[PDB]
Amino acid sequence: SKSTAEIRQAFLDFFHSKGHQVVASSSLVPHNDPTLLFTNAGMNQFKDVFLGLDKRNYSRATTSQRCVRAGGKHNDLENVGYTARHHTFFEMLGNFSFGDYFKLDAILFAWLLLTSEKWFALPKERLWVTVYESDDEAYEIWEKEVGIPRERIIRIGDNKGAPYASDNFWQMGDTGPCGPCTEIFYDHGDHIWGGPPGSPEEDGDRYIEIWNIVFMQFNRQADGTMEPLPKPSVDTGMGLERIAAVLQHVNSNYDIDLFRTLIQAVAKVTGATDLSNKSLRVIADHIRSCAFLIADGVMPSNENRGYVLRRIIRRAVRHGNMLGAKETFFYKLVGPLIDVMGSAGEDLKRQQAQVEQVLKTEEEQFARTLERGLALLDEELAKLSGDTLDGETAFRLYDTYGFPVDLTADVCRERNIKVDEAGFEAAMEEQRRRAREASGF
Ligand SMILES: Nc1ncnc2c1ncn2[C@@H]1O[C@H](COS(=O)(=O)NC(=O)[C@@H](N)CO)[C@@H](O)[C@H]1O
Repeated sequence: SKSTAEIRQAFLDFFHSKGHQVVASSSLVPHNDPTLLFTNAGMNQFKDVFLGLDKRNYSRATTSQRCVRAGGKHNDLENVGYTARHHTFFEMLGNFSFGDYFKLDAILFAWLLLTSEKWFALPKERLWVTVYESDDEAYEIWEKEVGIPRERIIRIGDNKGAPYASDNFWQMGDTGPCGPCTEIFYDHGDHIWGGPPGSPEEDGDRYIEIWNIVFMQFNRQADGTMEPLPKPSVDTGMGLERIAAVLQHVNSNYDIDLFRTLIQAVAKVTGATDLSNKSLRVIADHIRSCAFLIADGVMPSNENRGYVLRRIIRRAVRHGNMLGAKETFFYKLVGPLIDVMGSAGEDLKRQQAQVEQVLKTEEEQFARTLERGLALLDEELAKLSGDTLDGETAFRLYDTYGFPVDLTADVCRERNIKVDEAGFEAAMEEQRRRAREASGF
């Protein structure tokens, strides 16, 4: 089968052959978008084009965009290691129409690449589609233009409990370009638990969302109102790792060539032998987001972007501890990562030594309190009555040992114990008040 690198290139070659300008992935860190934490979609760098504020010399484009979804509007951090399909760092394969073509041709391009004998040649019978309930045009296109049997065309409304809150209405953020969308799912088969989209078991890893095609129509305002974009446009995105799994005849993202190699490297540096332990997958995921974020300029800190990076590094180190890592290990995975990323790792390779030192320093710094804090947590859990760790203890781990609350929650979750988040926040607020009282005016 095709390697991840070959699939990435084949996607771009397809759209290039269809007249799309190949554009380089943007950084994970925007210089000119105050509303955006980290790049979470291929469309981010074209935001102003969709808004009609910027015009390029091309009206259609294609990219393989590095994305991190670990905060802000789209955050999958807590899914990592619990599903076969979610990462913090991933590549989104995208095509874009800036007032060029619209619904029918967007859908045809996608179907052609996926199912043509000349291209990916996926079995059509295993593909399902969803449309926004009110999108009668998208429904008709799939039904009559493409020819998907009606039983595999699913209408989804505002299933997230609010107007425009839907798996089939995509929003860049609380503000920004958005619109109704249609998604393509691949059925991995009955050896995996799960039901089709719209079903009670839709959240399973059996029917995987491969490609989202967004019909950009509005700019969302902070108050929740929708202002029409000047020109209806197209924003699509397919997870490289998810389509690689399909094409490589495996079920999990972590079974593709890229992750198999990377997970072997994690086992090597941690001393783990069981290649099925979920901590190996978590660390493999985390090195991707951490290394690339540092390459794109993020430095560990206790505020904003730096704190998200710090949180992910420390969670990765903690997982290494659970695996029994005896020495500093996380920075050792930068080399192996560069080796599996191909051309998509160019920016990381360029700054290898720098990224390695940042990761090494951060792990060494955390090791000053990691084992001691875990010892305290074990002590508190051993005598804990109930299913919830008190907020005072969570705050003590934070304040004394530098444990972000989500790191503590992650450890506790592995033992079916919850964390009293309201209690943690109450403790933080109490300390804030003490700081105000002491500092004065
Ligand atoms: N956390 C994640 N891990 C791995 N793959 C993901 C993750 N989030 C999204 N994807 C993949 O990226 C595709 C596009 O993401 S999307 O949120 O659904 N859609 C968008 O971002 C829109 N901008 C359309 O491009 C998804 O269909 C899925 O295949």
